Amino acid sequence: EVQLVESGGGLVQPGGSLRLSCAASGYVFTDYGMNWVRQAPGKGLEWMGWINTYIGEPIYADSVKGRFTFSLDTSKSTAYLQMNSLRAEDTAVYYCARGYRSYAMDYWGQGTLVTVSSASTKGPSVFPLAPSSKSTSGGTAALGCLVKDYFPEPVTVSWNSGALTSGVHTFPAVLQSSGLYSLSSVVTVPSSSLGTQTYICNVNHKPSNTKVDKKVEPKS
Amino acid sequence: DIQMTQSPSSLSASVGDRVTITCKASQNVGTNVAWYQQKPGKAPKALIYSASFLYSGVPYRFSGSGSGTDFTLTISSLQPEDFATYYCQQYNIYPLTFGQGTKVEIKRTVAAPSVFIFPPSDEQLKSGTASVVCLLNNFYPREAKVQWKVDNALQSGNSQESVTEQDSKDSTYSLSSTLTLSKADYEKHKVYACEVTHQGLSSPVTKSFNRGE
Repeated sequence: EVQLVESGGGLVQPGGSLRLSCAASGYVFTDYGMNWVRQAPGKGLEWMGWINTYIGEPIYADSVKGRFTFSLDTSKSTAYLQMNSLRAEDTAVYYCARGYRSYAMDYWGQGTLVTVSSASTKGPSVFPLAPSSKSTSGGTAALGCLVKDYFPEPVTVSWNSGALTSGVHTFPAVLQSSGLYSLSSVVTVPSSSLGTQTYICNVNHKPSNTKVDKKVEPKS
Repeated sequence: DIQMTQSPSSLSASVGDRVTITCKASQNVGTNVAWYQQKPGKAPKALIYSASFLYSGVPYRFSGSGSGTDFTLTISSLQPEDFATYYCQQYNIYPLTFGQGTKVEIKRTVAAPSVFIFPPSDEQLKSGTASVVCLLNNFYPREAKVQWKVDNALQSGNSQESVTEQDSKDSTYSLSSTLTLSKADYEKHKVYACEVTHQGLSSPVTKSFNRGE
């Protein structure tokens, strides 16, 4: 199947540059061009330009012409977006999207978040949200992980290395007055499983290279 | 540039409803219009090209119509998984431009939240801070009020809320409210209480604990 995988995003200082990569598979890379589109948090989609993948000729939206540039490595079936002299306003999710010149975009990459900030990266602390000792016998219990004080977004959270997906809610992060993010991830399970089934939240904060497995159990 | 204007900005409809959203172009764009579906945290998915043709794999309940300046997207029988923001886009001429999107929410029967409260862990307390978490799970509609009291003192300004996006299967929401205090402050008080008000509750539900018990 057609797949577009973006990387190279993350934290960058104001005035700095990043070079995003969009690695394509599952089709002949040079049979379609590539678009770049961005989406600032909570806002709409903004087309930045298109590149001819057969000869490497780029077309830019006037808004980013000169400051952003497109390039290729056909031998790697990869398109790049170098974004320069960045400012806070450039903070956004950046997508590559396959397509012909002046046409619809039929496949999109997963998107990569670029955060333009002078603040330093910070990995999360992970604390248990321990299931209540008053959980209903034969009933349902809630437990979770508090993933606190990290920067920038994003963090990923899974449970039991992905074996546990049913009943999971990983909340949108909230920016604290400290300038750091925090979220909880919770899951509901049978009360009867508490103390028997192991529950581990797997937290990965790539910008700080912080991976934590936190076991959550009833408190004694 | 060509401006694309979508209406309404958001709509709510029940499972099985037929739903139509509109997109107006500021200039003639022929039928050079596409529609995309974007679910929370995901990349847009292409639904429709040349105003009315479905991409392969797209469910038949999606359709599109129009030419010139007036375009529509229709869902013939809304499903819970159709919760998304829908975007139109013209490619009559560069630069490609998008509408601001229409957020489609699923209307369903009222569902009361299940409420849970979590004291701070001893681990966190060692770092000098206490977070107290109140969880409202799987409720509808989204409107809910959470009130924090510490030894009967109303807490204002030291909590933050986060709400999940509507669930793609049961169309409910969940919500966390997190109260933050210093370790010193936490240890000066006994009763920590979260009071929840919601349409599905005949009267407010309070979950509470006494510190150390």
